[PDB]
Amino acid sequence: KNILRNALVSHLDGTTPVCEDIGRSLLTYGRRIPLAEWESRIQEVDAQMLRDICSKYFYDQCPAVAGYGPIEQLPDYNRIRSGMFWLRF
Amino acid sequence: GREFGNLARIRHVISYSLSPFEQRAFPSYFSKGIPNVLRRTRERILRVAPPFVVVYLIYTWGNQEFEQSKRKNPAMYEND
Ligand SMILES: CCCCCCCCCCCCCCCCCC(=O)OC[C@H](COP(=O)(O)OCCN)OC(=O)CCCCCCCCCCCCCCCCC
Repeated sequence: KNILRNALVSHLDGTTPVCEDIGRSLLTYGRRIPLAEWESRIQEVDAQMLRDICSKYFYDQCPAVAGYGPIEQLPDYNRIRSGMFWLRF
Repeated sequence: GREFGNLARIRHVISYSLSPFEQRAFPSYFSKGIPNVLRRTRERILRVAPPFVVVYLIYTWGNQEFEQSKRKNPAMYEND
């Protein structure tokens, strides 16, 4: 949470990234989300909902893998898919 | 000494694969399994089958030759 707060406020520095954030916010959300609302949504995050959302999006999901280079020892899809869950939960 | 990472030198080769949860385990099993099996058996039947055919002929001939070897010769007990 502290790293995310630092990332958001330090990214919103200078006229160019602020204008960039305004353009993306009006195109995507339809409104400019202020930093106080971002801080509220950050401080409502705790450990339980983080592991709930991570289990919703990471656990037992089929990934997309893209490799380039000497990638022979890069494991194939069964090993990565089996590494996407634990037998001990 | 011989593991993944140092097996072969491969350049410019792209592989595409999908998840087993994304695709069927039996994609057109019968409709493409039957012609593939027919193609394999017609490419190998002339090399495989005729030795076993002549084994069957030799087996039947040997069994029937043993059976008529145990048969009584009618030429004996004809003089008296
Ligand atoms: C001249 C070939 C003419 C073929 C005409 C058929 C059509 C061909 C064109 C259309 C394609 C059809 C499908 C093709 C499938 C694969 C190709 C194929 O079958 O080729 C013919 C095959 C290989 O030919 P090749 O090895 O060059 O012949 C040398 C023969 N010694 O050769 C064969 O399959 C022939 C196998 C003959 C085996 C005879 C064995 C006799 C002796 C058996 C003894 C067993 C033990 C006996 C007891 C011993 C103790 C007492």
